[PDB]
Amino acid sequence: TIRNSEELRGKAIEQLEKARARLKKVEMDADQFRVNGYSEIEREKMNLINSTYKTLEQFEN
Amino acid sequence: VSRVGSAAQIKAMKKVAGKLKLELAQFAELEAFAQFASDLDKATQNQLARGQRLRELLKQPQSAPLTVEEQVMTIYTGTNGYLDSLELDQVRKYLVELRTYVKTNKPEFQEIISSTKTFTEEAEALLKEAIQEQMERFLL
Amino acid sequence: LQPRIVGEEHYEIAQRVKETLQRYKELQDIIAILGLDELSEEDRLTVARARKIERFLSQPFFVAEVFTGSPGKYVGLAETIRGFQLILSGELDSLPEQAFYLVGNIDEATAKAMNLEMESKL
Amino acid sequence: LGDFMDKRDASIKEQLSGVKDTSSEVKQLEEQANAVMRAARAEISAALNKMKKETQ
Amino acid sequence: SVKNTQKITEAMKLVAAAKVRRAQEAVVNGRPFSETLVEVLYNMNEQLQTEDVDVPLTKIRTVKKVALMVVTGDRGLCGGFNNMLLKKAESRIAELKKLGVDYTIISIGKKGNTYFIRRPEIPVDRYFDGTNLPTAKEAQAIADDVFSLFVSEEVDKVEMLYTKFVSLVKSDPVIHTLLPLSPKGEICDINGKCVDAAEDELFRLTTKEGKLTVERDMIKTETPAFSPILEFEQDPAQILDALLPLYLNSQILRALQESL
Amino acid sequence: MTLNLCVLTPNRSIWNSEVKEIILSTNSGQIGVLPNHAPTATAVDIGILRIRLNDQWLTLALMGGFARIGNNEITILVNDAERGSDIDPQEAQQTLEIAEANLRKAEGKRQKIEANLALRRARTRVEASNT
Repeated sequence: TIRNSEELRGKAIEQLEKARARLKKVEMDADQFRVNGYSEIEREKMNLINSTYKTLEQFEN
Repeated sequence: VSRVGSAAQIKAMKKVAGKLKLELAQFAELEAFAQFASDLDKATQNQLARGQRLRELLKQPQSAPLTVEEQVMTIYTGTNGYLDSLELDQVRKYLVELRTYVKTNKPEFQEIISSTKTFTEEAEALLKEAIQEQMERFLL
Repeated sequence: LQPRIVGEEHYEIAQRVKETLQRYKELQDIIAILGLDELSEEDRLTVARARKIERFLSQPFFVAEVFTGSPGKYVGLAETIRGFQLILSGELDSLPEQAFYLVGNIDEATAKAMNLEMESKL
Repeated sequence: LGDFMDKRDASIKEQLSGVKDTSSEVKQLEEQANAVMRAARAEISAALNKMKKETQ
Repeated sequence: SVKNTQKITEAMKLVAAAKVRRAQEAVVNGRPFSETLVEVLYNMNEQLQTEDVDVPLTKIRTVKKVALMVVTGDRGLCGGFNNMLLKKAESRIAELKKLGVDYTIISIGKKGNTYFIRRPEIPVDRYFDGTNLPTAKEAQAIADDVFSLFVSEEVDKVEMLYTKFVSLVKSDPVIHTLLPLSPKGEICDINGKCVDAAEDELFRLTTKEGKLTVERDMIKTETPAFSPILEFEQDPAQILDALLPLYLNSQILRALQESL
Repeated sequence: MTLNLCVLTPNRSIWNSEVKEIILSTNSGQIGVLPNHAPTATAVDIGILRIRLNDQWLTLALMGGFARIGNNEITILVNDAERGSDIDPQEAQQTLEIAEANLRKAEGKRQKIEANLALRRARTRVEASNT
């Protein structure tokens, strides 16, 4: 009986802590992903405007 | 029919589209008696689920012609089962992202297929990394 | 009726209406055999929505005012499109079927529905 | 002796609980990390879309 | 003529669907009897708990010989339903030869009858007329045969094959072991999967999307505990002996109703 | 106010209108039920039932099974049951004669069991028809 509860508690805490550590890491991945996405969106917006200005100029031609 | 069928194609196309030509041949017959057998084992079903996705690749919007590399890349993605997970209404929106991803992030793939004109091992690997990268991005 | 010609929003609704209408036509033989209760919960709905859509398609005409007496309604292309969204999105599921019949605008059906409820209550 | 027996049994039961406690804590850590990673990705995607739409 | 044929076949399809709906209603009508019976048959086992009790229907004897009763459709023009059953019947007869334990076939329905008439290199116990709208009258003559045949030790482990109505598009034959009734009341197939008898699923046909489908859904029927002050009129072994035929009769009727 | 009866066959619930008295056969031989009866469970032999409610009491022959009787309530599980009025007596008698004739011929260890249980079946049909 003693060897069981301890193992459960050992294993259990290794696992809660591990799960929350993973949460942190993701909190990290997402955090990273959000920054990348934001930059990509800005560039894409830039894409649209730039190319449409090119299209304008061609229309003027 | 094309009488001059494959002396016409480029080397990347002949390799890539060799798979494709067969899968549609399977899928003409697996769509036959699909409702007759009607409890589809995964030997028939996954080849039938592969088939519907294969048909989606053939779909295109009017007056938006694809470059040879895109076609080679698109055919390849579909044949391998990469798009099997995706919803049928998700396939056409995915591939458009994957092509745009590849022009933007990985322009080495276009340089291989336009110069060597052969579906090189370097080229094949180079696509996969975009597919893994692109697939991960699409999910979120 | 192509999306590049009529716009994406108009095309989706038109396609959906045909599908909903098409399913109802297929289901008519089935409904007689199994009845409306025996159908599944999706097909209690696409039968009901199809009935409302059928009624919504019918409209009072300016020319027929002499013959029927009810005033006709010229209905815009936007008021048509907005109307079949509210039927197919299910936000008007509670209304009776004869509130959609011979009305012009989507608002008229709701207005007609409310008046019917008041009359029924009376 | 009775106290000694109790002490040893409690020490063992407590060890099991703590081991059970640790396992749950690690599961929570993993879940939180997974949720956080998702936020990053999804968040950025949304941002670009909204930003991409505005640029367009 | 082709247009006329199309109208006729369409009418036939509609009529068949209506008949299937009627069959579903029929199965539902007999639900109180099988719900009440399995509630009794559970509580008669949980009260019994006695080694000295042996009932003839459940009595187990060496499987020297086996009786297989074949429940086929009455008429033609129904896909491969009859062909599939007889073809599946053959595998069971073939399988017995590998074991060599002397099959015997009770055939139900006309296409099964006309099959085993023209092939005489099989024994037949009896030829039964098929029937639409099967009744407890008509399952009794099946039951009076099989029960009588089984109690005598000539045949053992009587098993029945028929098609559980699983799907419209496909309905594969399944073979169950009728006798000797399990005292737990569990009903199980020859292969070796036994469902608890308390839970069974009726088949209800509903439309999924546009198409007409069927979904077999199981509602478990809980068995309320027997009254504490309950008094058994005969003997628990004796009361149970009367009960088993009702269960066998009820089962044969469902096997045939489902096949129909 | 009274006990209530539901007799039910494997396909068809026959009698579910409620009564002041019934009296049914069983394997012990005979039993009677009156309202607020103690909870009993009897295996019922094939042979006629007699049920009295109010003015009128009538026999439907039923073909054996099980009968439990709970608080304020009877339910009878029988594999086949017929109302004795709805069977026409003479035809039932003719059937009984046929059964007897076949029994007299019928021979061998299973077969007689079938003959005997069939003649037992047939003989009880007229006994509800006459009564």
